[PDB]
Amino acid sequence: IKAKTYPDFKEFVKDFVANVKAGKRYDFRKYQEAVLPLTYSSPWPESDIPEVTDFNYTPDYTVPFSEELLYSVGAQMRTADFFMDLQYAIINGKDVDTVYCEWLARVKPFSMLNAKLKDS
Amino acid sequence: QGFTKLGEREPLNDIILWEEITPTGHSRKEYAPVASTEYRVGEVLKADGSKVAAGQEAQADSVCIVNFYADLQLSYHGQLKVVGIYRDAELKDLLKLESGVDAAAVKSALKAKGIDFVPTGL
Amino acid sequence: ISLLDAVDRTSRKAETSAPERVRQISFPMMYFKEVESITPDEIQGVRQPGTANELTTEAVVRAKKLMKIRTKFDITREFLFMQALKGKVIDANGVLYADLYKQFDVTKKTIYFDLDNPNSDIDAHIEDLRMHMEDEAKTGTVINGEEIHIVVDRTFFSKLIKHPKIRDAYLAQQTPLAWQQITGSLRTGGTDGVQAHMNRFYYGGVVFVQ
Amino acid sequence: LTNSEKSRFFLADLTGEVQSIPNTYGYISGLGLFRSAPQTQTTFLMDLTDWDISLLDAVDRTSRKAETSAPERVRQISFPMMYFKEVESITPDEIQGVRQPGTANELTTEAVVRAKKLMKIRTKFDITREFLFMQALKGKVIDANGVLYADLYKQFDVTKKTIYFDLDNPNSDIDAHIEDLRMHMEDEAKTGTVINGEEIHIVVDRTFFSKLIKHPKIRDAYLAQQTPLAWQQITGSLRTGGTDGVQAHMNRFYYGGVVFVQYNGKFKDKRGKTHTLVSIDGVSDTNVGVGHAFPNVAMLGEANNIFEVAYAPCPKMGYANTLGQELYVFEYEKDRDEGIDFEAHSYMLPYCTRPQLLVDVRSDAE
Amino acid sequence: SKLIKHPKIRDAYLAQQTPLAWQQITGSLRTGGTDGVQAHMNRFYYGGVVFVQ
Amino acid sequence: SKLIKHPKIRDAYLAQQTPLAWQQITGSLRTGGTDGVQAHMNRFYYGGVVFVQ
Amino acid sequence: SKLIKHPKIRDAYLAQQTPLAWQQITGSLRTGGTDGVQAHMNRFYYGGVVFVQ
Repeated sequence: IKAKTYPDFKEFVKDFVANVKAGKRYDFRKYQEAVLPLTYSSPWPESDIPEVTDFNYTPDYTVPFSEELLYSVGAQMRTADFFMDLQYAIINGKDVDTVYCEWLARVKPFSMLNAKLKDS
Repeated sequence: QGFTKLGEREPLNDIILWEEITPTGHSRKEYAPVASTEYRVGEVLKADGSKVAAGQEAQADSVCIVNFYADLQLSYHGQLKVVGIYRDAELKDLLKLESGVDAAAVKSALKAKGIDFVPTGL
Repeated sequence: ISLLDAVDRTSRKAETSAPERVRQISFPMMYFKEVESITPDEIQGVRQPGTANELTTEAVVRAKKLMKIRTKFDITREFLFMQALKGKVIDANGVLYADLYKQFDVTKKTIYFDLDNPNSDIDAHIEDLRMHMEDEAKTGTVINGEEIHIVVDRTFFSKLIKHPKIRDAYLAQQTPLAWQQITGSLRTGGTDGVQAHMNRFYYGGVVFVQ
Repeated sequence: LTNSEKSRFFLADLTGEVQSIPNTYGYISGLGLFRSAPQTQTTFLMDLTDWDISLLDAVDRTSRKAETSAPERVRQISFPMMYFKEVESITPDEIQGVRQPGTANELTTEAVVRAKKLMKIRTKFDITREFLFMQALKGKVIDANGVLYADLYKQFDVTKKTIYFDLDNPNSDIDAHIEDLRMHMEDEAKTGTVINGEEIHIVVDRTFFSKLIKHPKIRDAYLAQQTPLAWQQITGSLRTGGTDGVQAHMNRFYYGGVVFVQYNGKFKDKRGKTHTLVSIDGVSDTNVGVGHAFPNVAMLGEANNIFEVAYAPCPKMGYANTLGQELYVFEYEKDRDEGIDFEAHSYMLPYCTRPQLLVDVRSDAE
Repeated sequence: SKLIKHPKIRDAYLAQQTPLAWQQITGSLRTGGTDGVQAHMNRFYYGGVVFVQ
Repeated sequence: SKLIKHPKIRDAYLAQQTPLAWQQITGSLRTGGTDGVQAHMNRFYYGGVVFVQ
Repeated sequence: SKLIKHPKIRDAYLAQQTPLAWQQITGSLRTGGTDGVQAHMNRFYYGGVVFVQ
């Protein structure tokens, strides 16, 4: 994912899930501040997000909260953790319909991001 | 149930705006009320004393300015007659017309008879 | 009322105004009563609880029973007031006494906040509430929409506090001094009978009270 | 104490009376924009003079040749004015027997009926004046019926300016459109003085305001702020100012050097069609927002005021050739004690002497 | 430990500029008290309630 | 317009919390003398230089 | 040029609110130091060291 290729977050996450569906996996929880631009209306990503080949992520909680929600409405988690938990859902067979980012205000360490999930 | 509705006030005789004021009743006619027929202010009457029906607006005769109740032979002022303005005068545009009655036709007939209608606001 | 139309000055034409409408309305009211009796058998030989050998007094029993009657009437009056604030004035037994919406021939307004939808529009619904307060009140005077008691229950309050649109906005709001609404106690005023301070939340100029 | 329902022999109580006064809007009237200009004659003229400037072309010295400048241009225009007349009558048969609402068994008098009739007439004239002022602000003075009385753009030979904000597109430059609107007034004022384009009034409707305050650029800009203004605009009451006809506080929003006020004024005519004050004649797509930007009073100064309203005397038997008035009310009694007649007159025209400064604003893209 | 580690609790103080937030996110968190074995009991503030370990 | 719109400049200024930062972004701008027709002229401060429109 | 715009350094200086970060994020980087041609020479502070162009 090359830097500043997508003019907003909505079009960024549209091809982030598509890349994950294609077998591409990402991990940036250690250098999170270097890849997320501030404000969701800024071009995404701030810097190029490299691919990884050793993606082995097993979270300590049930990532699919309901059958149609990644987190309970109002749950706050680290922004880098949102992408990992989202990637966990696509791997296990859940499809992403809409990523909830309309009224969100923060991208850095903690953000209230959510996704509406679907089968297949 | 919890909503007794007592009812609603009948329209008042305020449609008169100007009439040829005379010692007797100028532009004012008395009708013998038609049996089992209820009159209100603003309805258009025929020569006999019946409301103008669809297809015969050319013979509109007057505009009723009384509230006659058919069930007790009397009116709202206790007068046992129906009074309507037939000759020259001007009225508010508050007319009660039956189903299928063409307003333009009765307006033209009344204008020919001398009655003019002032455009009233909503 | 309507809008005047321009008229030729020389022709001397004019306009007119339609008359008003008058209706009448009736209300029945509800009557309830309570009876109690004092007999010289609940004060004869019975000791006052909490004391070793102290007998109870007729005045004590009288005051206790009168206080219980008064507080029972107080709580039922509070329940009836809350019922009236909801439009339909029904009893505890469930018998309807006055349906204001059918009585005045209006339609109940309901704002669906959709607090379970993360991309919902809280500001839009609050503005709808204010607009319904201002427009629908036909008093003919200047009206202020932000003068409403929004009394809610624990479920609605809890779902409203943690909505992403509100919580993220308040979290990003640094140095607001109103960090209390995020970190501090929400028991910031008011009191009902049993609770010293009641939950209340400030957002959009209105207060949500639980 | 009045007769109970179902029985003429038992009694009930008549506690009171509830009234539903219609909503009335007076924001433009209360703005004080249109200064009063009482008039004696039925028409007033106006002189329009202007000149133009150009750049000198270099001409050689030895061949003594020069340039010249075109003379001025002086024109003249005239204005007709609208006449409003409203008649109302009181008759004994709407007083005799009729019962006063809200009272058990007391009867209506002539005084209460006369007072309510006069109040309704004055309110009607006030809302008509507000609608006329808003129409004049739009640049075209169209009567409620629809007849044209003074098209300011053709009279002064100017073209209307409209700006498409394109609020739907998340990548739209709100700053660019705001700057364009700001510089249009300075460029097209042509008063010969120094113009400050930031002193303007931007009045928009509900949809335009909603789309503007929810734009991703504006909200993301104000969210990353630690000023009291941003805190109020994001999590706070968006209802500063106000004293509107209906609401006590109008919605307004500060983004640049300008403010956006949401005006909900609307009226109905006799035909029943509604007349939204903040609207564009033609557009009705429901999903597009419209607005009207006009110069502030303190932009061209008090010496050059462009918002004036004229008033000329009614055609009565003793008011000829006198200064105009806001409203005339006349008392006439019917002969033979048959009633009382009322007449209300108002002969006015609101106009703008610099129609180019009246700029329209839309929310969709061109 | 589980309470102070929870993402909601940590986030409520991470984005706060109060000295209390600074002390509870970065500082000692062993505010005061003495249980007889340690010089300062560790306490946490998340509203009107104080969590004492 | 394109210079003040640019995401790099806007985001570099959107973090600074200083009256200048509050003034350049979502502010009046228009900080300058007259040119003959307008009271003030657009002026943008960045990198030590001033862009004057 | 590569160093001053590195995401780690740039986002470490963006998040802090001090006159130094504002000076070397949006302000002029020339600071001081003559060159014989330049009146002021580019200087950057990240750690205890200073980078001079």
